[PDB]
Amino acid sequence: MAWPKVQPEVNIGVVGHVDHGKTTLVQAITGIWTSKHSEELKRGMTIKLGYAETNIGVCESCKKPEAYVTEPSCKSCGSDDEPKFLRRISFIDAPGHEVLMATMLSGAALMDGAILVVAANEPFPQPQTREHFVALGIIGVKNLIIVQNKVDVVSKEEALSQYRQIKQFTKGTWAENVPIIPVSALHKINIDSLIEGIEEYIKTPYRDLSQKPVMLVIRSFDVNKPGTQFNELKGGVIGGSIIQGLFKVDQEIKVLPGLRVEKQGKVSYEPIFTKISSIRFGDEEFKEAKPGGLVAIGTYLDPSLTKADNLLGSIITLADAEVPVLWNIRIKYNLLERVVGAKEMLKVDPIRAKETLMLSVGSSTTLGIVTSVKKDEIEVELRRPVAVWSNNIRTVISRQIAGRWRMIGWGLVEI
Amino acid sequence: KVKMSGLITVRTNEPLGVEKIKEVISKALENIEQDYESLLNIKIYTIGAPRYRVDVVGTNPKEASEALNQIISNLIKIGKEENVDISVV
RNA sequence: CGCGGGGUGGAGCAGCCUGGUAGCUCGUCGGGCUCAUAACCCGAAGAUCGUCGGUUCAAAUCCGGCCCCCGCAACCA
Ligand SMILES: Nc1nc2c(ncn2[C@@H]2O[C@H](COP(=O)(O)OP(=O)(O)NP(=O)(O)O)[C@@H](O)[C@H]2O)c(=O)[nH]1
Ligand code: MET
Repeated sequence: MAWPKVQPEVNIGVVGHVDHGKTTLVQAITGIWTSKHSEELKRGMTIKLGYAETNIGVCESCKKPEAYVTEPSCKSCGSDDEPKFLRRISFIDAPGHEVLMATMLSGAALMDGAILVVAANEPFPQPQTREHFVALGIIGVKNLIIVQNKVDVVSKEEALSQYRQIKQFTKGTWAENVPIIPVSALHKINIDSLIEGIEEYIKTPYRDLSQKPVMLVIRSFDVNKPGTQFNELKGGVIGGSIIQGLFKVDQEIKVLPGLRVEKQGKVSYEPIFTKISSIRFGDEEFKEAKPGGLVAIGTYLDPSLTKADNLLGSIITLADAEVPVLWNIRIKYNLLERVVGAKEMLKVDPIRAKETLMLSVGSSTTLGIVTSVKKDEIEVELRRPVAVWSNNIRTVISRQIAGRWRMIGWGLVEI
Repeated sequence: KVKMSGLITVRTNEPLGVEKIKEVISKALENIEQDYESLLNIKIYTIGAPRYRVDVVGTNPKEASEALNQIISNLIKIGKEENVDISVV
């Protein structure tokens, strides 16, 4: 007899390179046939974090290795006595593409220890695949459990095939053992193999909330320009999506950074500070700021300043060392074994005197001057004003060839 | 029934100014519409720049300019009070 | 009255408040180095701002009607 109920926290999502079998995974076990069927929802835009409560259950008679499921009991091993439940959990997810990759991080909000679905049909290098590894890999989810999806029928060598290169990839580096699971989400054939591979979870213990994080803002439209009438001004609320932990209703006390406002030779970008009136959750709003797609946080704006994508790369940090031009930059780097540009595999030059590289902190990419060669550390000056919070950080670093750009590796600044 | 040129450049200094406009909406702006009779609406709309073409629409043609001018004068008076510079070039 | 970047020499552009000089980072023939040059020495080159009417002392810059692209844009084989 089992009916205890204990510790149903820590939800888990699935992301990857575009159409890697994510949506079908978050919907993988839901309904039967009548109504409540297929996948996703009526709106394909990023939205609706949780799938809420997910049935995860098993039987007694039928054996453990090959058996776990949502739909009541099992008609495969027969029906005699009531089945046993596992736990109460949601299923989250986030989109990504050339444009939408960022959502990954924020989509990891309700997603702790996401389950990872790699490809089978598509080959390993893809822009947002390695982008997925070198970006997401630092987010703190080692609970990623690799699941090869997207394979229907071929000469059956395909399975172990998708196992090979992955066997070469991880485990010889950061991110210790990650389970790799063969499945077809396509045809609903072979799902039990995805649960029998996924049941494991990562080691590190963590807490609930009350810390010092920073959310980043996201997409929203710039509401009707004054052309009708000066009316239709609620301020033009615009809003973002959270990544790390939180507290309460309070969101924006400070808009960091802010407008150039010109001023002679050296121009500083000056921030604007306000308390929160709005915070849109959806068709109707919320008290706190919910991640996903279009959200609208109270910002009082005549339809000018909002800069509908005139100034891209929405940037948000907290506090500052307080001076509109503050430049001292000491970075201990790492980079990579070899350099990674466009498709090319040939090496690119090491450290030379006064070379220029992209020092990009957050959603800004700022001109930076690698200058002093410290050996494996460097000093890199910036132009446009920006504020880092702590030594912990990941600097995105690129290379200059004829108006073009190539990302060459990583480093971290130490304050 | 004549549309007008009506394009000026306004500026307001304070950060609360964004809301202060609604404060003095609750206080200042009233009755200017009914200063005359038989109009449609009142509007302030950008030239795609910090310049705004405004609008006052009615059947009586000439008064347009008159009224138009008055609306400008508002910010002017507001300027003589609230530090609001309606000045274009 | 919910559509968003745009197109100011063949890659990115704060051009449309400052009504009529025009490139930061591209590609090329002619000289190139009594040491190899993707680091550059000589920016030679050629001006329809994509249709348009109007306004016009002229149009790179406007209201509208025509638009071919990317659209929900950062750790981009
Ligand atoms: N290239 C490719 N697409 C496939 C394959 N099997 C299914 N699809 C497509 O996957 C689509 C569903 O995409 P979607 O589920 O939104 O993507 P996803 O797989 O969840 N990942 P994400 O949404 O995050 O990109 C369907 O239109 C279906 O045709 C396959 O083997 N190869
Ligand atoms: C593509 O060029 C690729 N080598 C970049 C990441 S390594 C999989």
